[PDB]
Amino acid sequence: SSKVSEQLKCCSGILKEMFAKKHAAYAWPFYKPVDVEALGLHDYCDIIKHPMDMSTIKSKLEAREYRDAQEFGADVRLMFSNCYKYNPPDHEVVAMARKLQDVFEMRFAKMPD
Ligand SMILES: CC(=O)N1CCN(Cc2cccc(C)c2)c2ccccc21
Repeated sequence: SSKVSEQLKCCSGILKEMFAKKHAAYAWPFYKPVDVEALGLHDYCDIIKHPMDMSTIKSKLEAREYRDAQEFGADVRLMFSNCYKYNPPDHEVVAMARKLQDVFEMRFAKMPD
């Protein structure tokens, strides 16, 4: 029963939506950590210093590792920025990231006061 605890509940709701069937078409690459053993991803860890994904953010929320919504937000944006940094700007996964980020940014912006 506080301002910060209510906003963190909203964050959990936002992430739940991101995991929903509704967005699955473009959200799926962000579900689990980038598999750096996959062909073509041998250099991922050379380029991406701080990997992030939605399962990791979910575990961090559930282990209460986010002091506030801004910290949760930073991890969501890290995930997207990693995608934009690593992949070629014309790769389909970049388009998918933008589609999911549009969902996130709209919900995050309209979090209650
Ligand atoms: C999020 C991210 O940077 N990557 C790396 C590129 N990809 C590879 C890839 C290949 C075809 C279609 C798509 C949408 C994606 C990928 C795949 C599964 C999980 C993560 C990623």
